[PDB]
Amino acid sequence: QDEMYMARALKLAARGRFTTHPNPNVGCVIVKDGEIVGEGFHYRAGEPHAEVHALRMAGDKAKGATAYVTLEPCSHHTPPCCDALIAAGVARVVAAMQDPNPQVAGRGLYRLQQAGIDVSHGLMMNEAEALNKGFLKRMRTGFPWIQLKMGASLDGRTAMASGESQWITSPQARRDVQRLRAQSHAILTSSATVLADDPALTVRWQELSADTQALYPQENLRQPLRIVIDSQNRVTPEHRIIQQQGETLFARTHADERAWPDNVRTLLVPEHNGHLDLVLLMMQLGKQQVNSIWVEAGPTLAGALLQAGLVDELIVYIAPKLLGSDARGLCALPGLEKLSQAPHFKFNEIRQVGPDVCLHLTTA
Amino acid sequence: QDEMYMARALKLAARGRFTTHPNPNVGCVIVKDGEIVGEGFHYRAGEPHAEVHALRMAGDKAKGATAYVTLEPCPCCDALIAAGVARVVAAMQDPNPAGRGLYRLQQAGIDVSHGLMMNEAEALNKGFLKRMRTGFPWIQLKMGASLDGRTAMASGESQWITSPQARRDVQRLRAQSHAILTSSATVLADDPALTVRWQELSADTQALYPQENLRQPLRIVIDSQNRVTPEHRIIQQQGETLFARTHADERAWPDNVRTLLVPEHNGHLDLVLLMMQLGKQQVNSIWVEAGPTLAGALLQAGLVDELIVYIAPKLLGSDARGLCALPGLPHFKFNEIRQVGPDVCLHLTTA
Ligand SMILES: Nc1nc2c(ncn2[C@@H]2O[C@H](COP(=O)(O)OP(=O)(O)O)[C@@H](O)[C@H]2O)c(=O)[nH]1
Ligand SMILES: [Cl-]
Ligand SMILES: [Cl-]
Ligand SMILES: [Zn+2]
Ligand SMILES: [Zn+2]
Repeated sequence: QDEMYMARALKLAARGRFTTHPNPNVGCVIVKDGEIVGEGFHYRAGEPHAEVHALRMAGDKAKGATAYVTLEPCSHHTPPCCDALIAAGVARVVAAMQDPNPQVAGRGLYRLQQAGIDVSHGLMMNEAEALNKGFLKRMRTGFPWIQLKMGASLDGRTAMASGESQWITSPQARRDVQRLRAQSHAILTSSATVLADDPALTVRWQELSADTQALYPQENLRQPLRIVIDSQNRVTPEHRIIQQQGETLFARTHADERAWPDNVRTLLVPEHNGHLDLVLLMMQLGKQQVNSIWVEAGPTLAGALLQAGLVDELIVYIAPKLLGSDARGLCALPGLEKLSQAPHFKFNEIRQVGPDVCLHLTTA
Repeated sequence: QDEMYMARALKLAARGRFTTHPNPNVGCVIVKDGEIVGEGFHYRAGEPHAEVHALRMAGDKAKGATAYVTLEPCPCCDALIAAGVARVVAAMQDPNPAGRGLYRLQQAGIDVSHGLMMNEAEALNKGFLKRMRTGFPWIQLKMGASLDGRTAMASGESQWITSPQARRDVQRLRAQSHAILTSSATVLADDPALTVRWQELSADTQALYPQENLRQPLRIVIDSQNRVTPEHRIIQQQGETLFARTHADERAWPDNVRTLLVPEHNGHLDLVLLMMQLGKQQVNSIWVEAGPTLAGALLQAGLVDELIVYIAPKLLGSDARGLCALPGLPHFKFNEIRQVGPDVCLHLTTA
């Protein structure tokens, strides 16, 4: 019945997923007497909301029209979306889900019911929830959504005994990582990897599939915040990661006394044993409005995040190669000497990416 | 049009994939005036062929009918002519030295054709076609590991990384393999039985396999230094056991135990020659359950045709035992990936 318009609405909402952070993905569909007369989605932060975009396009035809929104309309003064709907005289509003704030939820929808509008909530809620896993987790929990990525060979190895980790996964796999990088609020790495590989960890618009490039105009490329974990300030100001377009954040235990570019700032995290308290680092990040973190780490940091229980999702790319028994493993799990204490997961989705396969796992 | 019948005979042909060895899988459908009056598939080696099974079904109605066979008829060719049939359709030619069977019909007034769903027919006897073409069996390497390619821990536990669902899947893949190969190293560590357990076959597969009809795959143990003893489980089981020895053991073994003498090469057993001799013994397909040392050795020899990988959603750590030991340093391609319980199974062919 209504499912076509909402589905269209969430498809519209996904158009903003590369540039919407720290705001979520929202799409608006306005139908009057069975004909769409308004469409919009949120694109950047501080820019016009989705419902406003669609009301501005619908104009006079919004009177007595139904509005499909992927979330509860903004209910607080930019002037709030919930009142703009009233100003335009929409007679019916369908929202896929409510606000994630524990108290603010339902406020907007009530205000329309108080002003005589038809309101309902929950239609395609699960699809709406999946569009904003990071934001919703940060709005409910203090913590962001964490994506641990791993790219290995069939036998679980990430680099040969020579250290040649240079491109064991497929070029299609690298394009797939670029897409998932591009919609990530932030990218996280350890100093162990920075010293070993001296990486860029920047979203390279060139190596993006053209389907995405048709939705991501290059001039609006948002470079995700780069977070480097350096509890002992081993990274130097001459490493590639810091002299890159976009901003770099260093999780340090004490301030480094050298001079750094303006696009580099330092976050001080308290210490646990000999290093940062990783959970606390995730906490402060949540307090700074970071929705989702894409983790590009070697075996050490991957083992840490798992052993701390900070991983919400495992993304594993497997290449159809056998890389030998003496090649570097996937993650370092100290004290794991019996397999009953091994970490346990659940396969959500398995998909083909060129000659590779990509495995999506959840903790439980 | 006639593809609908070839597909029927292919489905029939698969019905004996469990008991057919060393013979291939073949199905036959005879249609006359739009009705399949004859059906059959080969079931057991030494039992009647499929074309005969189908001709016995069609009887007098076989006259002036059309035969769809998944492989060129063998002889099965004469009973075809003796039954008065025109227009034989064959999925593929025989990989034996070949088209003689088609000639016996081409020049005897019968119409012929070749190639209909040829790829699907070739997929149903991967071992038999390879052996008839190269003299070598089709080699399936099974691997079951955690998410980080780990089998067992540094202690050597390995105790149920894979699901019970994945074990039952293995038994299904074991039960259609001609033979099952392992190394002495695995025999000494686990004292395994390496038997197809009808009790461990999922009810989907048990529908096909009747319990009283169970054909145990030939068991092959590579024991190049004769370290397995006749007290081990594997020799005290139903069916034959073949030992790939380098020099003949002098002990007394059960009647079902026999040895195969393989030339050495640079002090170790020559795996390539072993396969070559095993083809002479008519072994179509080999299911390989092996630890890191044997598995890498087959791969490095280039003898692995197919990888079967079960992955469990666990991590064992980077110091736990790996999958294949590759001294000196293999490329594949994913054919089928599928879910088996909480694990996934990946099917890879040499690429
Ligand atoms: N300073 C720093 N910290 C790291 C690096 N790699 C990982 N980490 C973090 O610091 C710890 C590294 O592991 P380790 O010092 O042996 O402690 P463990 O993880 O508790 O065994 C983990 O908690 C990681 O989260 C690195 O290169 N530099
Ligand atoms: Cl990079
Ligand atoms: Cl067993
Ligand atoms: Zn709003
Ligand atoms: Zn025959």
